[PDB]
Amino acid sequence: APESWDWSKKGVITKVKFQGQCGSGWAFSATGAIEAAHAIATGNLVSLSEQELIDCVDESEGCYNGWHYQSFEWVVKHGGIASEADYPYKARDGKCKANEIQDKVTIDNYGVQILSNESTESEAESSLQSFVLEQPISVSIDAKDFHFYSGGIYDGGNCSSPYGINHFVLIVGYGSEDGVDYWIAKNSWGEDWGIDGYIRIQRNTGNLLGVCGMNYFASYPIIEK
Ligand SMILES: *[C@@H]1O[C@H](CO)[C@@H](O[C@@H]2O[C@H](CO)[C@@H](O)[C@H](O)[C@H]2NC(C)=O)[C@H](O[C@@H]2O[C@@H](C)[C@@H](O)[C@@H](O)[C@@H]2O)[C@H]1NC(C)=O
Repeated sequence: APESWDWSKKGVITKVKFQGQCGSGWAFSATGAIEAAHAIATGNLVSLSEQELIDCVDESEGCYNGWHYQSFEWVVKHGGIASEADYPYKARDGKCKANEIQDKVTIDNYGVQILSNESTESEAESSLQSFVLEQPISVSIDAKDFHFYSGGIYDGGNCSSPYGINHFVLIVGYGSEDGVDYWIAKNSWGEDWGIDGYIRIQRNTGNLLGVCGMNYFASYPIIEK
């Protein structure tokens, strides 16, 4: 395995998007992962629709909150996801128009990993790095400090147990700086936020659940080449 890896430099990651005043991080983390997995498997990178997920994933709650795995499940069940162009983002709840969509990007399946008190940090870090090398993954996280972030490696700051799940980000890679390891995470708050729209999250901090609970629930779309 590489000492560092960044899918955002491999031509499989779309530009950083802006979710606005809508708690749809779950949807952006999901489209971001599908966009990457699709590009990695087919060689074609195309921006996908967060709005379709917001309006159609009945198990989630649109702009209030939702889930990455429920989005992937919905995509498998409905033959694919619409493009950003064909199903524009409205930043608010809307009527599901999936039946009116012609072109769709499909996924073969999806994976999920929910940590239990039986796992160790080493195993958590190992499995996650393993998934990331195959394709970007979505993770739930407590983004309480995100509006304070401007750059550098975020170490968890004000996060503490219990970690709330109020946001999702896309882990596209990892690296290390001066002996400090970190994940490269794509956010959906515009390119002006953080490091060109991304945030470096410290890893191997010692807590099984990771920084702000990011190790807790990973989920990703699966697509064969
Ligand atoms: C943890 O919470 C602290 C209190 O809310 C954060 O500090 C506050 O950050 C604000 C935005 O940067 C700033 O306007 C406040 O003055 C400051 N509060 C105090 C009393 O310092 C803290 O943010 C980090 O630390 C502060 C001091 C600044 O350097 C921020 O830029 C840092 O992000 C939070 N910890 C984090 C976000 O890691």
